[PDB]
Amino acid sequence: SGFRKMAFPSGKVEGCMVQVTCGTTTLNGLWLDDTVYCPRHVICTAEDMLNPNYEDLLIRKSNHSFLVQAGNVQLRVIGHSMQNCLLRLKVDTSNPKTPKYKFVRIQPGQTFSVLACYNGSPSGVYQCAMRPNHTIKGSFLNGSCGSVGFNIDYDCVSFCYMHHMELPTGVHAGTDLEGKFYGPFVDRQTAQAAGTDTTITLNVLAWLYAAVINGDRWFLNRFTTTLNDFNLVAMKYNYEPLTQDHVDILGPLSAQTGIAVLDMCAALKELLQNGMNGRTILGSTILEDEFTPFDVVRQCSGVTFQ
Amino acid sequence: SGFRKMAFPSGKVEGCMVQVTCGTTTLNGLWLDDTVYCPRHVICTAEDMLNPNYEDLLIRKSNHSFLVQAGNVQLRVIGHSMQNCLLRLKVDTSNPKTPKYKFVRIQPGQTFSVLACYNGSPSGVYQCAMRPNHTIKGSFLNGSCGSVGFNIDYDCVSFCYMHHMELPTGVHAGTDLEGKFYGPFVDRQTAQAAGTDTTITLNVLAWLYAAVINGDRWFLNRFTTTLNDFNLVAMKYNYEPLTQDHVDILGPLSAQTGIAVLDMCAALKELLQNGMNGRTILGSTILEDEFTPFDVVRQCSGVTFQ
Amino acid sequence: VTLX
Amino acid sequence: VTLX
Repeated sequence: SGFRKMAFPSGKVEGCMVQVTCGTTTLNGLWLDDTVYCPRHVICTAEDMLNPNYEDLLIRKSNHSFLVQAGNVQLRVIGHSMQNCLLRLKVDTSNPKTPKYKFVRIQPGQTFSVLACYNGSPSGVYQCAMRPNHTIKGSFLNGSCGSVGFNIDYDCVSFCYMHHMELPTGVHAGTDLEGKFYGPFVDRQTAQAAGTDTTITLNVLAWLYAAVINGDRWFLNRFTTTLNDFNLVAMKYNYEPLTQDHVDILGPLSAQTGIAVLDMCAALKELLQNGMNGRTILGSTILEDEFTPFDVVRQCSGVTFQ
Repeated sequence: SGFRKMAFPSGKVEGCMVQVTCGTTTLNGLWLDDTVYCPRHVICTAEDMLNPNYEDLLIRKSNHSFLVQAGNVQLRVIGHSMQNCLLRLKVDTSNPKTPKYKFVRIQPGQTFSVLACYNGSPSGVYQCAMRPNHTIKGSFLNGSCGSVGFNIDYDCVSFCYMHHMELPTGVHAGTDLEGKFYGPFVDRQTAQAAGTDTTITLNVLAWLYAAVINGDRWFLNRFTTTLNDFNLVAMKYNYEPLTQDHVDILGPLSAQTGIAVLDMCAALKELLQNGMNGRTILGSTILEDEFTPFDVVRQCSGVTFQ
Repeated sequence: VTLX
Repeated sequence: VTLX
């Protein structure tokens, strides 16, 4: 029993973290087979950042412009290329700790584990969701760029995020492992602001199922709702509209608990309109939106506490 | 910037997880050098659990009564002994992945990372505090026994917890790596109940410092308090009394922020008496008590956002 | 209690 | 923005 924000074991990713230095900038990179991946702004200086031209800044670098350090060992760079907002540095050595892996572009509302790293050395692991506004609420200090996000299924690591920067509201922005930003952000020091965010409705519902599976029914009611009527309530409380595809996704959790999705939606609508106040769900005072339906099935018993 | 419950990278511990089977019971053990450690109730059956006599149950086992599986490889047991509530099984092979390590007995209010494991295979990582009532609010399903808790400093792993059981309230109980339970619990199926819990005052204060370091001052006030006057408020809201040793511990955070401990205590006393209602601290609607002063210094900038 |  |  119990329910915790839970990260994936991090060892397969730890074995891939290196340090990349260009001039006076040092940050982390990811070493798979014979390539190291890192944020391209490693080639910039501070005044370069206001209005960088990477194609122009990069043509000015050689292979020996980049120092790659794996633990105590220096990796010699033997080629480099830009891919969108990352560099791919070819090194003379294949990482013998390369796990089975894929590069995935994660969708908003999905979760992943972040291994926060400094100077190529892992410092901690936590879980976070891709917000609908394409930011994450991470924990990052200077030198964390190049830290990665990932999910694991079986013994395959799906890398989905590489860290680049922090926005004025204290939230974080970065790219997939093809160097493409999540959201409308660019890698330069210019005014950029996270768009307005919303609550991930699908996740809130999944976590209410979590609560029922773990044995709590207090917030249920005898009502049902149409999808459309729920959505008028959703819009007023700044929740993402619920779709039939989201309803479908909740099928297996619905079946495990015998509670119809639209019945749980009515329950949610009641919680938004009347509050919880005083009461907790899974130890929480508020409605939680950072667990996916998949995160619930992963962690909960496949047997309901009836 | 940012502040997340953050676990230690888990790779050095993953390399130590094995599977231990006795009869029809399978659970996890911890493989350091040539010993595997696991919960002694691995030798029990269900009716053995009501009133087990381990010394008697154990004399009835041989070395070949225990099957230890490291990944796909079988480890042959060449000796066994009971230490309090654990077994120490000597195997014919030293774990080549043994990290530098210590066994530590953690104190209430301290935190550690738990690597949840099933069938010797790690499934996820999360952080939790040793509650004052000697339980933890973990996330554990059948087969999780033998999962461990640990902290890391430099490249040394300090193991502090091994999981054994769940109590009727859904909280979790276990031992240190010498097999000694945390709290008044025993490894048998009998009525046991977690004692009354309290809030970890030192942690709440540390996390209010966290909030100031990250740039938030809204809950501060112009008042101070005596230790003794704070404690009369503490007792009424079910908080641990604050001691001079706890005041001292907060010295470095106090100094980084220019806020006197007893000034932060006044701020806390005001939050308990008047609430936050409406407002958040570090994104939280409630007062958080699962971060130590050490957890704050680890994760926060050494420079305050003034 | 539940042994796990 | 803050590049990290």
